[PDB]
Amino acid sequence: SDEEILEKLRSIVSVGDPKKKYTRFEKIGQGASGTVYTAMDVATGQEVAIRQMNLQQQPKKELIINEILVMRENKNPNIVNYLDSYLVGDELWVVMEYLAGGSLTDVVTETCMDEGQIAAVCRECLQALEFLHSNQVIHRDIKSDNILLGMDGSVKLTDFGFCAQITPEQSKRSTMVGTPYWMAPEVVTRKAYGPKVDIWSLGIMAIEMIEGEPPYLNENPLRALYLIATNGTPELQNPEKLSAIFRDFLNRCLDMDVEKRGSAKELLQHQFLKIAKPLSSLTPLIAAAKEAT
Repeated sequence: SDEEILEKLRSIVSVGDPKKKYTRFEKIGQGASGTVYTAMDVATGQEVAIRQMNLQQQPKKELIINEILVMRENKNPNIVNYLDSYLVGDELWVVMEYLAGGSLTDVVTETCMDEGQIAAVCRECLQALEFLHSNQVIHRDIKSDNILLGMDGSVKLTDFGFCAQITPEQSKRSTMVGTPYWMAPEVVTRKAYGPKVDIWSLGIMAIEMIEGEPPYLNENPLRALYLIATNGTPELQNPEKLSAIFRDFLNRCLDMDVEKRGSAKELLQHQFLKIAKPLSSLTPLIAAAKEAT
């Protein structure tokens, strides 16, 4: 009930209006997710990203509550920090840290990453995934768009608007919520999938870093899903150009047999990650992609 949902949010949020705690607001995005502003914590100085939503015009408010509760209880260096929330009437404000380096999508579409840089990003993403999976959380919408970058090269996962919490019981999910092109075959074929759907998505993200886009991007989303389910593991355009260890890493992320696919815990030990360059090696690419926009 809209009423109960408001009381629930009321219990979660900090009290009052945010207009005192933040200053130089600047409007960025303005989709259906709400209006997003950059702003400055007046008390810490930290630049933040604030999403403002009008509840009565927000469809699935349970997902928003789930997102806040999950973020609040699963803080991690490789997850964009959830800072606070406020409710003013039917207006809900969610405050996140702001990363000035844009997203991984900007980097893979505007620059050419080398294997050392790719290994670094893959490692940081696997750190977030191992942590989440160890805490029974499946992100379910892993893709470059949801990987934000700091100017120093920090790599953080965001958007828990589609995550799932599992248990011994209800250890598997069925709900098709992720973005088509990055979805694991088992999500579309068969039912009941587990945490490894995020591992498959990470492999597709690695293809993005190599080729600039996930396989089948050119296709209608409806057709990509059928292809993903009927073609299985994607084929690289120029596999010979990659090192044997990177090809092995991709093969482990994109195996069809879920049992055979690597878990986050297993892949964190992969030798491909050991060739990672320092995270600051990403700064030049992030700068180039930001100006190119």
